[PDB]
Amino acid sequence: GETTDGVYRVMTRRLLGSTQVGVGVMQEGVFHTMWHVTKGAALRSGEGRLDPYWGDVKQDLVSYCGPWKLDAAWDGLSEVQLLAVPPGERAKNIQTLPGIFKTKDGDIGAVALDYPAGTSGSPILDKCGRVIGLYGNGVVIKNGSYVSAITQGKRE
Amino acid sequence: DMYIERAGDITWEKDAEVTGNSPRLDVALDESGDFSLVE
Ligand SMILES: O=C(Nc1ccc2c(c1)CNC2)c1cc(Cl)ccc1-n1cncn1
Repeated sequence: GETTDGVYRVMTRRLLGSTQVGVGVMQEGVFHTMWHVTKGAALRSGEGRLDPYWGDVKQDLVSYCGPWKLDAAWDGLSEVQLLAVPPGERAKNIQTLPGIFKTKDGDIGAVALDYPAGTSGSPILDKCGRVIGLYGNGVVIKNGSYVSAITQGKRE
Repeated sequence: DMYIERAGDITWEKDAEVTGNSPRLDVALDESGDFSLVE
């Protein structure tokens, strides 16, 4: 169906009413979201159908119709924008300077903004508008708040 | 069955609400893609 570039809500009619389970990016005919949003299941776009193409539980990412296309990376010092698409609420840009998740395999950027679980898949942007990662996978700090990693795939 | 609805364009917006901190956290990632705090 609709393949126009942009940010999309991932909805389900399985639970009560229509519930937003997450968000995704449409770019170059490929839909990009987090694995925990869809669990790898097929998606619907009006009458059309989107089938999974690539996915990985550890990275927590999945692409639909083609290989992962997003390859921009955070520069390590600049402010980014979370284009948060919350349930029942209008899409909204929130500017922030990300922190750092230090791991045994290297350092990943991290946005410290708290949003409902249905906001998972919302894209993180650089000053050029390029998608540098997706919001939705991270940790719960001592405060009770959520700090998400800047999760980026690999472009083949 | 899950479906998608357009939510808008992907553009950087000048004069956006600047909030959030930049913490440095020690974390581990498991085989199930779940992050955890290491202390
Ligand atoms: O649930 C969330 N994220 C998540 C869920 C399931 C899985 C993963 C990440 C990766 N492996 C499977 C979440 C997402 C957002 Cl945007 C804000 C809070 C959140 N949480 C609250 N408690 C716990 N996560």
